[PDB]
Amino acid sequence: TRCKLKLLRMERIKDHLLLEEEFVSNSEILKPFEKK
Amino acid sequence: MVDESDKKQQTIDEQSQISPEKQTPNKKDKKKEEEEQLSEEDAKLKTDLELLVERLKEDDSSLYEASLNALKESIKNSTSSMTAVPKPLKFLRPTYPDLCSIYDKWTDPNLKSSLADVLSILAMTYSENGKHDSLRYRLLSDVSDFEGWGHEYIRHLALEIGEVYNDQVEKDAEDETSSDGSKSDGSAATSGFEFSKEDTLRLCLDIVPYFLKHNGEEDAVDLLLEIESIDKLPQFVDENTFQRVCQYMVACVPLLPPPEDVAFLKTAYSIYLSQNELTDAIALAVRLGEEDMIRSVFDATSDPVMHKQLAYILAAQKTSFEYEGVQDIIGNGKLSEHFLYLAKELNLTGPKVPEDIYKSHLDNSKSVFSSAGLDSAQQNLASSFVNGFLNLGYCNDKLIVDNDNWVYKTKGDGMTSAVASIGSIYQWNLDGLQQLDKYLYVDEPEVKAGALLGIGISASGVHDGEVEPALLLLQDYVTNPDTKISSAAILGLGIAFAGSKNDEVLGLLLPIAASTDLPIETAAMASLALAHVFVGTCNGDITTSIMDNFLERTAIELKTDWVRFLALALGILYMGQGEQVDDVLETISAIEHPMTSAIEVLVGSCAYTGTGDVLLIQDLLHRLTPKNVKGEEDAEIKSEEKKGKSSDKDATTDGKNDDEEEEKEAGIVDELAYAVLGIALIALGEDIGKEMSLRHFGHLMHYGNEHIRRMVPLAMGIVSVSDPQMKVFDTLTRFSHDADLEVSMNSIFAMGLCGAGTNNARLAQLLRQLASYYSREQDALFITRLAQGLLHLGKGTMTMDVFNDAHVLNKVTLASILTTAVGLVSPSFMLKHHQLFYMLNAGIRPKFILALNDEGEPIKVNVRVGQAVETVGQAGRPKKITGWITQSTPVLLNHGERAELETDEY
Amino acid sequence: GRNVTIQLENADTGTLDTKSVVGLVMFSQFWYWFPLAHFLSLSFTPTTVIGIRGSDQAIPKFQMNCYAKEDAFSYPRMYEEASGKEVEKVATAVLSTTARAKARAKKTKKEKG
Repeated sequence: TRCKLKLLRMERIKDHLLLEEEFVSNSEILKPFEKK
Repeated sequence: MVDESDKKQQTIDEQSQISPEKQTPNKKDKKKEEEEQLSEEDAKLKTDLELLVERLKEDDSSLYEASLNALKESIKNSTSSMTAVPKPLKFLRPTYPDLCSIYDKWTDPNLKSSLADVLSILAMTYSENGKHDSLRYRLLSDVSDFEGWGHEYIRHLALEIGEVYNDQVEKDAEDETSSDGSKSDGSAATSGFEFSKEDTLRLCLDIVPYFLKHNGEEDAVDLLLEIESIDKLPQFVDENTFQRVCQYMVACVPLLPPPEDVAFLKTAYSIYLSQNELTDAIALAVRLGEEDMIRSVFDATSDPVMHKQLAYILAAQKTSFEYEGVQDIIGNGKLSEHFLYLAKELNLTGPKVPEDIYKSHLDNSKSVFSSAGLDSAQQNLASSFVNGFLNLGYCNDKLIVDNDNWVYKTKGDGMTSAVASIGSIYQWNLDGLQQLDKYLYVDEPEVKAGALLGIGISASGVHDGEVEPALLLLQDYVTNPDTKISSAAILGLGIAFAGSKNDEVLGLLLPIAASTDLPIETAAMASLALAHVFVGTCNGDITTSIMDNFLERTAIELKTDWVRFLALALGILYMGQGEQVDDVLETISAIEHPMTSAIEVLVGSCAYTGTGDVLLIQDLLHRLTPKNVKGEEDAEIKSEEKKGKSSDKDATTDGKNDDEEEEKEAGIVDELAYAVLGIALIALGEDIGKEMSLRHFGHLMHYGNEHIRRMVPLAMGIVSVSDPQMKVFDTLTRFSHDADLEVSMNSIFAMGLCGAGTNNARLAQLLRQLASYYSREQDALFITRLAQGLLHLGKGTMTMDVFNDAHVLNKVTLASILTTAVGLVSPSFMLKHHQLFYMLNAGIRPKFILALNDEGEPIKVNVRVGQAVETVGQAGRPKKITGWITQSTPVLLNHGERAELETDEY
Repeated sequence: GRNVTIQLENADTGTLDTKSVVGLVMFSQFWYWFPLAHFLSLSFTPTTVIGIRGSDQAIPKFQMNCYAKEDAFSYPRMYEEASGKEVEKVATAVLSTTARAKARAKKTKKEKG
């Protein structure tokens, strides 16, 4: 019950954080196109 | 129906099949039509109240839908009634449950939002008279037992949760937040919370922490405090309520900001002290680190029984386990004043008894002279060192050591690391001093430095026995001005007395060698030596170290490595609280350099600890910025750039760890889950992030003390055979080490065979072989875990050698330091009062991976073992007391605690 | 250089400017032979009031009052063109990604703590 609630709070800030990070990280401007 | 002839009490009966609807025109039309009829409605008020009880006897949606048709509209100011100020006020009481019914029990979303406001006023206004208290009370206490009350009482309190949440959501708070539109604190609402809480500690286990956390304040736990202290024995037994407290506090506490995060712990500590069980309470005393608090609990344990019995033994052992040793010194003097025995108590508070129990254990695990390592080149150096690592803890390897051949056969700086590692054979024990002393007098400057470092490593088994002090040996070599000799020696002092505060330690270290006068890297070790002392207890955040960091950093910044040593040291010193680390964060930030900002991030990681709200987000805005600078370009000066980039990567993992240790166990799985996805993201993002991140990832796994120890470590290791960096093997393997011959059985075969095979540089070979051999422990010889004692997520004191040196480039000078790995793990023995070694029986559950244990309540299934056993990280940890055969009660009640057992055997 | 306008006819006498018309017919045809395109040149006529001081044939510097709205007859700008656009666009692309990768997390926790 309660044990389950404690976990919800963490799972919803992990997803959010990741999603935002991801834009940059994947690229969107990084655009490797160097010689290799 | 709504008719103005259904007002009568004649039609109670005829109606009541369908649903009572006598009430409907009785509080609607009569109120409007005449105000003589409000007084008439008062005489009818008694009938109307009993109808509510009848409609809660049979709980069905039909008889709530059907009853109300306009009881919902009419409340007080609907009908423009306010006449005789008393009458409509008493008429709030019947219409209040009415609304609650149509909000939820017949499911309807719109009514939840809209009437959330209406309802909260009605409760606030009438609770001031204290006659809403009385309406609530008759369903709370269930004198008449039915289904109705069980959902009605939930509603009343659902609304209160609404009222305190208004503080959290907006600064406007109070009335001005109209989700309720009723203040969080008044002279009518407060008297409602308390009354509800007393009754509902009995009826529910989970509505009470709901109110606590959404309030997001210590105002919620003050009202609870007084309530719990009333409810503690009479309503339900001391042990059962004690369970309720430990649940409640851990749910509310991770959320809250740093000044109040601590406040919830002071309230919990004080509850625990009051209740008979102080086993939990001693734990809380470690966390705050206030000297005052350890004195209070410790005395509370000793004062009830004026003879040694269970009482003095219990007090002593609880302090012992924390091998910070800060507690031990505090506890001795109370015990020594009584003088039942002076010596046995001092020994048992002190770490002397922890040395002795291990001696018994070794015999079983079997004393080995076993060595691993190969001849020739840079492996000739290795093999020597490796004998040390393999003979973890106290072990007989006396005869191998007795040969001077092997020692003098080492070359270079490797000679230094050889003598230090002989200390690691004799780790956690005085005995084996004699071999080291020999080196200290004879040949090379190199082996003199080595002798001193190793004497450090060995003497760790004391800090409050005060039997062969570290200070006796170690003073003299500070005085010898040769930089190498002095450095080994003043670091040594730091390790041996560890966390313990003693006059001797302060006065040795009062002179520091950290200055611009020796540019030498090895002078930095004074401030690092200080860091041991402070940790494990509330920091002074000593200003001496700040002054010398700055001086040396500005003056020489050509050597990045010098100044990195200084920076991480201040960082380590800071562990244990964040509050005063905020204050000095300003001091450093005043002066600014590209160099300063390496410091900003590191000390910040300690500082902002006390919430994940700020901490987690912040160290990810920082991770983002490097990617952005590079992506733009796509579409002395060198020393500055390098430091910035490397520290940022390091600080990112470190912050995650600080968060997980302090906060609940749900956060460990969760951070780890961010972490793994995160690798792909940083590999994509940059070449430089790819290399560096590996090195810290094995340190994330270990410092975080991850639940899961199966699929993830093995994934990472396989992947980095190919990838650059072999320092990732070192960091990772110390996680793999904590459950011996399990994760590491794999490690040895895979890495140790392939490393030898594909060899194309001996330096790499050295790194791979050293990790792979270390990770294994011959037939489960002593393990080194992060756990300090009762803390298993405890702030490390002698295991932060990994934090220091994973960060900086690998070196031959590093190999010496890395022999330190002190923090051994006690067996679990049932003891009473005669200290009879080994356990009778205890439960361990070795199947743990669950992220839904967060209370701290053991998985009580176990599988029963009769052999004494070391406590295995997250694979052995849950601990139940089993000794019911001779009929016993826990005096020390386990919570998965590392602690040895104590029982009262009848 | 934003100084010419194409005249259809002479507006003062209400009669065809001959040179311009012949320009335009020849301009239209260019599918067949692209350098027919150049005849558009002849239709350009410049537009300016030019005072001549006496019969000396020198231009006086003097000024005239003009009752008009300034904004209307502001001298047309230097354009951004494609070159200027790339620089400015790529600058915006950088910022835009970075923004949202930090803003979303920051705003939620800004207030609550």
